[PDB]
Amino acid sequence: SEAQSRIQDADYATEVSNMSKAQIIQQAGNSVLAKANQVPQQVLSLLQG
Amino acid sequence: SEAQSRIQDADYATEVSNMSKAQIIQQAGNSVLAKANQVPQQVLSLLQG
Amino acid sequence: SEAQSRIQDADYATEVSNMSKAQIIQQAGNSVLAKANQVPQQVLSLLQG
Amino acid sequence: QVINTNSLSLITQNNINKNQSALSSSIERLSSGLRINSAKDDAAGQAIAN
Amino acid sequence: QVINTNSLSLITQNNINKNQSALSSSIERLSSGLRINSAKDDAAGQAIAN
Amino acid sequence: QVINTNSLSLITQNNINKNQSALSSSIERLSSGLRINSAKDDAAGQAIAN
Repeated sequence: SEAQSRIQDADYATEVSNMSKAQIIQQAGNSVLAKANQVPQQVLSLLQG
Repeated sequence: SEAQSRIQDADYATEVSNMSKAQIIQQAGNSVLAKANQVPQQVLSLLQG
Repeated sequence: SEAQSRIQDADYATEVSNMSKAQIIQQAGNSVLAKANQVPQQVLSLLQG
Repeated sequence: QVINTNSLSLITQNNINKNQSALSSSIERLSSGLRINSAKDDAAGQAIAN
Repeated sequence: QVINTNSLSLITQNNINKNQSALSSSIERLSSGLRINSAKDDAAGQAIAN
Repeated sequence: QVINTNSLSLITQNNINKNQSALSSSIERLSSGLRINSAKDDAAGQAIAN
């Protein structure tokens, strides 16, 4: 049983860190996506109309 | 028999202190892991999204 | 009578550990369910509405 | 300087998509607590565990 | 300031696994009451005790 | 760092089971007062006593 548990039973210590990893990267990329979508209207501003 | 017992039969007095020390380091590491993992989102906040 | 005891009458030493397992897994599962269902509003954050 | 024909938000979308798989896998591993949950992981580990 | 690819939590995790061995050894030592439990400890002491 | 599947409490349970046999044997020995109460012990001693 002890030997089997070494292969299954993911270490929660690294998994919580990876959870925070993925969450922060996802929301940072979401904000960067919003900022990128906020770029196009510069040509509309230059259109002066 | 008493000579044999002097090689085996770990002194409980040291082992209980080692037990408490190990538990304290374990939960201290858990708390430090949580607090350190709560750091990276400073860049997220800086991103302003 | 002892024979019948060896079939029925589950050992409590295993059952206390099984109970601890079940309770800890249930708590972790409910907490991770909350952490998972608090994710979707990132799409609302993207919309900037 | 183009109207949505060459916008750079696409690479951000792709990066978000790549990290989405990692996020889902991490949440699932937190939920189950097992390193291998399906054949997508190392199948040898699953066979040995069984 | 880097994008999460060089997080310092790794050191904390590594230290936790290092202390895990000591914790498990301590609990097992308490449970058994015998200083020697297997060949991982001083094997010469185990042979002499046998 | 895992949930009770690599639990070291199994070792404690094992040791409790090993000492349970000794405890039961001791109580039974006190109750009877004779060293050999069944053939678990030295059968030669039981035959000689008979």
